[PDB]
Amino acid sequence: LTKSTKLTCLVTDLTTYDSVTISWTRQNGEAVKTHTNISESHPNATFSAVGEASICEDDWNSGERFTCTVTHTDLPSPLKQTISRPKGVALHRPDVYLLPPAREQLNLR
Amino acid sequence: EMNPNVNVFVPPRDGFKSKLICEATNFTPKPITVSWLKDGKLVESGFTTDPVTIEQTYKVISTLTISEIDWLNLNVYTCRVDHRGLTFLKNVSSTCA
Amino acid sequence: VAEMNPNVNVFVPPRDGFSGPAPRKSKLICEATNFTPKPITVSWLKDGKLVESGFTTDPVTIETPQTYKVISTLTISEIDWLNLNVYTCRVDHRGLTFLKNVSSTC
Repeated sequence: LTKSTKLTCLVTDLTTYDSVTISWTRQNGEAVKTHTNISESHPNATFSAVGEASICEDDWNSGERFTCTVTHTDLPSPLKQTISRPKGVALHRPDVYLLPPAREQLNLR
Repeated sequence: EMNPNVNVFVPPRDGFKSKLICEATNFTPKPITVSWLKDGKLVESGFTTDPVTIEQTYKVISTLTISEIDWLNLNVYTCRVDHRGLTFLKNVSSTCA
Repeated sequence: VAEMNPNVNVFVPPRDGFSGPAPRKSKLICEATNFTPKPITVSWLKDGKLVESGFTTDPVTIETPQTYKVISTLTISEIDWLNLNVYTCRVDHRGLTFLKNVSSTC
């Protein structure tokens, strides 16, 4: 719809600190382009960061393995999150059904 | 002819950019070469070597400039010391990890 | 031409920074950079007790405002480090005291 096939990983409930960088690594370990538009802190004392990356349409359909690593000061061990499109799934035509409200609901006006 | 001791210092657990210091002590003769490694890759810039001082024994100290983000990324830093044809490698990482 | 407050940085050994015959020993490095005046007093505190032995302070050397650097080394024991002891580097600068607290706690 928008030609914006980007993928991001969001971090929540972490401490409101600085020096946070989100780098995307593929299955071969090669690096990708960086990102901008860093978010700010929330009134609930929770930090928010988003890592933006640009991939190709054909790469996503090939089921490539993409890993987002979290780099936070509190956690010394960077966790690995794997995001990939599950290949081998069948395609079905969706059926749209509209259910009008029943006569028992149109009583209280 | 005594093998030099290799020691690598790490930033404090509760916070400090920072610097990495590799110290070789009680080595002979005076000439010695000290370098730095980053994830098995040669470092071309960002490191300096102080003049060798006399503590007969000698002392040599090297300083490597690092960033907070790189240190917390669990990157492997190795201090390479060459002395009398022998190479010593010391690997360090985050203690709290 | 200018006066800048000294910066206090403390270096601690890693988990695998202890070697030698038991008990193992290591070193602590407290360095001040881009500080003036050149003279500086470096003292080590261990749980509120002043350390008067086992330390060696290197002479201050030169690293446009003039800059200087000072390196101090204190010998420490592995047993003391494992007891969650806190080491503080005391810096005196024109009557001002700057303290930095480090520990093995995560």
